[PDB]
Amino acid sequence: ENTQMSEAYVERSEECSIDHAKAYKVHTGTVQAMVNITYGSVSWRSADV
Amino acid sequence: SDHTTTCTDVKQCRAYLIDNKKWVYNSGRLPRGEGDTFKGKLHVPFVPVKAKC
Repeated sequence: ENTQMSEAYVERSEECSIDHAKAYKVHTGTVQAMVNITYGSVSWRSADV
Repeated sequence: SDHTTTCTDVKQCRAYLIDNKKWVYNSGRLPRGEGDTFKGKLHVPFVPVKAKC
């Protein structure tokens, strides 16, 4: 004539802040590049476009 | 203190012990206490860290 309770419960692990699978949804976005420009008698100048 | 019990045999009476000066981690292999047991926290020493192997 006795009773043992013994409940259980699932929670996030402590290593979930260092490796996890992020789940993203992708739409169309911007396109960038980088160019190297020289013309005539000047040196190469580069910029992000 | 004391309380000499007026019964005969030692096999027909259970005994317990209430120590509350210190506190223990709530294991799954220990019996739960009486009422509201508080949520007081201890830090975990060796946490994961991202290093170079």
